[PDB]
Amino acid sequence: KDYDELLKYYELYETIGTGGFAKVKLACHVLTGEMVAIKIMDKNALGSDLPRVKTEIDALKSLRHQHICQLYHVLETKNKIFMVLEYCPGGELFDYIISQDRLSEEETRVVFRQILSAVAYVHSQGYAHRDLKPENLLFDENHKLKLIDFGLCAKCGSLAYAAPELIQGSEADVWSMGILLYVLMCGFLPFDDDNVMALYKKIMRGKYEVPKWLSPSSILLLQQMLQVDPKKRISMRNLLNHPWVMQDYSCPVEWQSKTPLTHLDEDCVTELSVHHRSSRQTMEDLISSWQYDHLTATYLLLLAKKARLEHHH
Ligand SMILES: CC(=O)c1cnc2ccc(-c3cc(Cl)c(O)c(Cl)c3)nc2c1N[C@H]1CC[C@H](CN(C)C)CC1
Repeated sequence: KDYDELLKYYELYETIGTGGFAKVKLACHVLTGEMVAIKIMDKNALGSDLPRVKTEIDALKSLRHQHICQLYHVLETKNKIFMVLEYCPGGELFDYIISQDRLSEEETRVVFRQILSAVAYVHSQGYAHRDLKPENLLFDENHKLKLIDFGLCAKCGSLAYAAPELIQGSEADVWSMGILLYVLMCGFLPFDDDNVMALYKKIMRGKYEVPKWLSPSSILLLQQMLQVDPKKRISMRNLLNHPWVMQDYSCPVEWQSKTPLTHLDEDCVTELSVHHRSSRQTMEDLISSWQYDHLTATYLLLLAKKARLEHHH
């Protein structure tokens, strides 16, 4: 059905979630045996939103990072688009916050530093996410955060998280992270309403309830981030070494990628070459074209698998 080219490389399991655009399916890469998440999108249903998909894809191909969900493979058929992705079995941050009611300040800070690491890195590559919220943050197996959903990425998004300058890009991501921070620590939104007009007025007004359990430090950070005028809003630079962010850390936030593809792994390349019937030298030329085809998927999946084993050795 144009699924059958995909079934060459993967065997599909159950649907794990949906979004406006896409169905997400658990899958297994047959050759490596690695679990993956596959994002299936119908081009005909996408309709006039198709360019956002091509923005999403080009962005994910340019980002490689510990807190950004890795893309392994992009397949296009007549009707569908498939994105093969890192499987994050922990689910959304949103569900976690709800299971705890709210997070302790100390725990908020662990989460927040990983968000900041990912977000500062996204910016260092010239993007703005524009849809930061805890539905778009996932825990992988190690309980580490991965940022997802780059469809509104720019080189928009939910209203409750949207910056006032945007409802009428670096500064805007700071506003949304400000909203995130409120939710982690409080368990509800600073601006909420059943009426969008009422909600809009609350956002522009910029006044929210400050609960008793918050620290003065965190309160101040909130007001620095939740400045309505982007000019007065705190910059990313200063967020990265902010005193609250560093409380009880000798390490300010390391946003740089710990996972560049500096050079090719011998074990992985060797393994690839045997299956592919080519020498390691030939295979090294092939991999470096980086087409996010099946060769790319298999190399990256093999690398992901090696890294996992090496952590228990
Ligand atoms: C539920 C689960 O356990 C799980 C496990 N592993 C994953 C691995 C990658 C992606 C993924 C999803 C989207 Cl929509 C992306 O754009 C990207 Cl880049 C990755 N999602 C999941 C994943 N996501 C589900 C499916 C629905 C999606 C929901 N809304 C868009 C809010 C997010 C939650």
